[PDB]
Amino acid sequence: IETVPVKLKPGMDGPKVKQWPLTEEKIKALVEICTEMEKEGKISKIGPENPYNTPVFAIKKKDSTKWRKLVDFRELNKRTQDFWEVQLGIPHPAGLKKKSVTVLDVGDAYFSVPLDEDFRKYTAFTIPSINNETPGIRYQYNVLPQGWKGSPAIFQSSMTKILEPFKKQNPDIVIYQYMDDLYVGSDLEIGQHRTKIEELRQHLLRWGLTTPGYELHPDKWTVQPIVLPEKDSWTVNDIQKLVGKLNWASQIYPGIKVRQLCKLLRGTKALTEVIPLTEEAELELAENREILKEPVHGVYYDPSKDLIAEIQKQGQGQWTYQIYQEPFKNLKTGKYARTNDVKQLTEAVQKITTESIVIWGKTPKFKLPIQKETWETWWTEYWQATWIPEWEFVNTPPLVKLWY
Amino acid sequence: PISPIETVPVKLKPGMDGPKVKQWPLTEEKIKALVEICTEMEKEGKISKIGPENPYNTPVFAIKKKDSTKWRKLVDFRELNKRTQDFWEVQLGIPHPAGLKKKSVTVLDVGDAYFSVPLDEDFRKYTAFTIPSINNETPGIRYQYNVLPQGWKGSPAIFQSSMTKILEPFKKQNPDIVIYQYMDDLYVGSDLEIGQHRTKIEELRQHLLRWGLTTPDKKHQKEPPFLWMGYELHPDKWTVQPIVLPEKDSWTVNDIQKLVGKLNWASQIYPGIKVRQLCKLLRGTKALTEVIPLTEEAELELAENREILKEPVHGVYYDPSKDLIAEIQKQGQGQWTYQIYQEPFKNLKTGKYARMRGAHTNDVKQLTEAVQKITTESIVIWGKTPKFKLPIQKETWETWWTEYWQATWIPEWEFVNTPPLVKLWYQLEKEPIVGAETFYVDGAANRETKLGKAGYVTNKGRQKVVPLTNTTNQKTQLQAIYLALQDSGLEVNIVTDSQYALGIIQAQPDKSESELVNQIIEQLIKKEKVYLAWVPAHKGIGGNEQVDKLVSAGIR
Ligand SMILES: O=C1Nc2ccc(Cl)cc2[C@@](C#CC2CC2)(C(F)(F)F)O1
Repeated sequence: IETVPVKLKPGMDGPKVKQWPLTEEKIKALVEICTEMEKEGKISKIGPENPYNTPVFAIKKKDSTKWRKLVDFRELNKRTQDFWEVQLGIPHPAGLKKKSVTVLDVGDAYFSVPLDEDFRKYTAFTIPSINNETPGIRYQYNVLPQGWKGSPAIFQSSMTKILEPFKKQNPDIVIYQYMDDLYVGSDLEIGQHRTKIEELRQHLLRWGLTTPGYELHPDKWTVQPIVLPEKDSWTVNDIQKLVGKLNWASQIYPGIKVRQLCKLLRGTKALTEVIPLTEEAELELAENREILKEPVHGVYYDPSKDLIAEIQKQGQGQWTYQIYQEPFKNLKTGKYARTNDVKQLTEAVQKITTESIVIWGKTPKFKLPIQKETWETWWTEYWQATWIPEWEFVNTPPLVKLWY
Repeated sequence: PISPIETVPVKLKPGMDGPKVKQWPLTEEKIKALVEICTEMEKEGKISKIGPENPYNTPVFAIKKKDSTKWRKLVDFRELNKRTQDFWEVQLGIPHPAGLKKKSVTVLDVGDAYFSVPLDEDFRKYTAFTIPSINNETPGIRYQYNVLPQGWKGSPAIFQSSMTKILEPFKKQNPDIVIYQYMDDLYVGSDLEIGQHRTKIEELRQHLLRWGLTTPDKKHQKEPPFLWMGYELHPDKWTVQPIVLPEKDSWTVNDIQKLVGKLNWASQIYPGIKVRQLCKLLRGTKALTEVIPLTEEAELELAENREILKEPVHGVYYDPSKDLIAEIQKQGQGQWTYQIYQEPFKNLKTGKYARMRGAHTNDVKQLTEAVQKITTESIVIWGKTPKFKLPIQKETWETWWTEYWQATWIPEWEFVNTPPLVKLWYQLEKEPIVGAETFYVDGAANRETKLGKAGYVTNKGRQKVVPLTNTTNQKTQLQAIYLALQDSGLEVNIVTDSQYALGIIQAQPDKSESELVNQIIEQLIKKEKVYLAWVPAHKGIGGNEQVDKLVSAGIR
C-alpha cells in the first residue's frame, strides 16, 4: 500500500542511544530473529552512513521459550510525539476502566505495512557482539516496527476495518488499542466474555493476524488506604508515631484534624510508659481515618501533565505505590505483594503500567527505588511487556513509614 | 589497487555546502614536493585533475617525513569535515585480552588502506584541493579525490565497513579462523598448524587481493608476542606490557601521576596493586612540576607494589565450556580487589574497586557495588555473569537486604572465609528500650549568624545545652544526637525531629565523610542497644517541645 508520510518534531534529530551490552544467549537469540526478518524483508542491513541508533533486547514470551525482539523506541517516540499524539491520535475509552479486560498482542500486524522510505533511517538498531571482537550487525526497518507508538497510529486505519464487523455486532464491547496491544473489555460473564474474545481472534485471523490470554478485572481495582493502628495496649512511642503519620496526612487529604490527639499525654515521659485514652482522641482517630479511606478531595487527572509512579519497598515481598501528577496528590495508591527484589520491582512496574494504560491511557514515569546500574543489568531478565515506561531512580526517604 | 567493492554514498550535513578555504601560498621547495607527490598519486588513480569549475577548495600542506628524506602531504580537512555527515562510530569498545579464546596467530597489515578504497562519486568534488604556483602567479594544479582521503571524517568508518564486507565470504568459508580487524591491521588466528595456517593466510591474502587489498609477504609480523593496545598477547596467555617503576629520589606531581597510571593499568592481571596512598598525595591544585615528599604509607605502598611486579604474571584465555568464578576480597578501607577465573587460580583477569559513592556507606553496600560492577564487566567481556565467592555471611547479607529501603539483587553467590569478613557494625532496635533514659535531642541556629545551641532533655530531668559556633541548622540536629550518645548509657532511646539525622543513621553507615557522623558511629558501635524515633520537628509535641524551648530560646 501507499506509505503514510512521516516526519520528526522539527528542530530535533533521529535517536542516537547506545546499545546496552547483552549476554550471549540474548545475542544469539536476536541474530536469529533478525536473520529471519531479513529473509522476509522487514528489516535491511545498513551502512555506516547511518549515524542513528535505538537499543534492542530479547525478552521471553508469555513464559514460553520463544524469544521476542524488543526494540527500545523510548527516544524516537519522544522525537515523534507530534505525529502519534495530535496528528493521528488514538481516542481513549473512559468505559474501559469500568468487569473484564483481555489484552491481545496485535503486534505482528505491523510488519505488513511499508514505512516511509524517508523515515527508515530513524529506526536503526545494532546487534552487539561479545567482547567487541566484531564490528556489530546493523539494521533498519522497512515496515512498521513494534515498540514505536507511530505504528499504531498509521495502522489505526486498517485496524478499524478489521474490528468494524465485530463492533457493529457487539455495540457494548469496548476496544482500546495501545502501542502493540489491543484491550478488549466487557461486562459479560467470564464464559461469555472469553467466548466473545475467541470470536474476535477469528476476525483478526482473517487478515493475517494470529493471537495468544491474560485477563484484568478493572471494576475490582481498589484504592489502598493509609492505615492507622488499633492495638489494645499503647506506648508513648506508639502514640508519637501515630501523631507523626497523621501529620503527613495533612499535606494531602485536606481536613485531617490532629489537634485533639496531639498535645495528648505529652510533657517529657519515657517512650515506654503505656498511656490511657481520650474521648476526643477516640473520635479523632476515627474522624480522621475516615477521611483517609476516601480519595483526596480537590485532585483531578490533568490530560496535559505527566503521570508519576513512585514505589516504596515495604519489606517481605511488599511494595506500595502512588500515581500522581503533582506531589502528594494521589490519583491512586495501591499495593503489590507475593523471589529477587529486582524480579518483584519489575513485576510491579508492569502491573502499575498496565493499570495506568487502562485508566488514563498513558504510561506513567517511574521513580524507582533502586540503583541505576543494577536495574539496567537485569530489568530485561524479567520483563514481559512490549512497552517500556520512562524511569528515573530515586532514594526512598524515611517515608516508607506511612503506607503512601 | 582500488578494490572493485561498491562505494558508500556520503554527503554533507543538510543545511550546508562544501568547503571554500583559500590556499595560502607555499615556498618553492614545498610546491615542487606536492607536484612530485600528486603526479605520483594520479598515475596510481588515487587522484584526478579537475578545472576551475569546482568552487570547492581545501588547503594543502607538506612537511618533511621521517628525518626529512621525502616530503609528506597534509590536507587540513577540518573544513570539509565540519560540513560532512556524522557516521556510525568505528568502535564502541575494545576486546579485552581476557575474553579472547586461546594455536596459530599472525597479523596481516593492509597496505595503503584508505587509498585502496573508492569514494562515492557524487562526493569526490568536495575533496578538491590545489597546488600553488611560485608566489600566486599561474593558477595551479587542481585535484580531487577518488579514494578515501586521510584526515577525513568518514575514512575510518567506510574503510571498516568495506573491510568487513570483503571478509564476510572468507569468514563464512572458514568459520574456524577467528579474524579481528583493528584499523589498518588484521589479527588472524586459528587452531591449525603453522603450515596449514600460513596456507589459509595466503588464501586470505589472495581473497584480499581479488579485492584491491594488498598485504605483506613474509613480513607478517605474526611471531607472537603481540604488543597491542597496552597488552602483550601470546597464543597461550596475555599480560600487560612491561611495567617498570622508575625508583628515584624526589617525585614530581607529573611523576606520581604517570606512576598511578601504570599501576592502574597493571591491576588488570596483577592482584594486590594498591594506589590509595599514592593517589592521596595528588590532592589539591598542584603544579605539574611540583615535587612532593612521600609520606610513610606512600613510601611503603610503592614498596608492596614494587614487590608485586618483580616477577612476571600472565593472564590466561577464556574457555566457553567452563564457568567463571569471581572472588572479591576487602583490602583496606573502602578498597576492594577481585579475581576472575575458571580453573582455581589460573586468573583470567584481575581488578580493583574503590569507588566511594557519596558519604555514609557501609561495607555491605560497597560489596554490593563491587558485585554490580564486576557483573557488568563480565557481560561485556564474556557474555555471561560469573558465580561469585564473597567474604560475607549469608546471614549478614539476608539480614541486610530484607530490611533496606532500596531494592537489591545479587547473582548466585557462595561464602568463602577470606578475612577481613564483611559485617554490619551495629543494629538499630525496632521497638523502644524499656528502662533506659529517653533523650529528646534538638537543635537550631540563627542563619544570619551561624550560631546555635544543641542540647537534649530526658525523662529523668537531665538537660544540657552546649552552644555551637558556625553550625548549620542541621549539624545542630546531628550534633544534638552526638551528645545524647556521650552523656548516655549503654542503652538509650533518642528522639529526634531531624529527618536528615534519622536518614543518615538509619542506613547503618559504618564510615563517612562527615567527621561528626564518624563520631556518632564509634558511639553506636560502643552502645549495646539504641532506638531512634522521629517526631514532627518544632510542631510542639510533649518532649521535643520542651528541649526545643531551651534550645531555640536565645541564639535563634
Ligand atoms: O581470539 C583471539 N585469540 C588470540 C590469541 C593470541 C593472540 Cl596473540 C591473538 C588472538 C586474537 C586477537 C586479537 C587482537 C585484539 C588483539 C586473534 F584474533 F586470533 F588474532 O583473538
